Amino acid sequence: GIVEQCCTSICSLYQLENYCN
Amino acid sequence: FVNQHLCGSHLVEALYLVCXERXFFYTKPT
Repeated sequence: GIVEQCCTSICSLYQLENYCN
Repeated sequence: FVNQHLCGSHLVEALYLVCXERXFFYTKPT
């Protein structure tokens, strides 16, 4: 998922913003 | 922001902030 994108790559609050619900 | 690798509750502490009302859900166990 995003763990490899937020823990390894850069986690922009804009990209993770789509993780809301 | 162009560099802020975050993991554990830290990576979500950002998600928990982006939302702060909807209650996002880290898909780690996916």
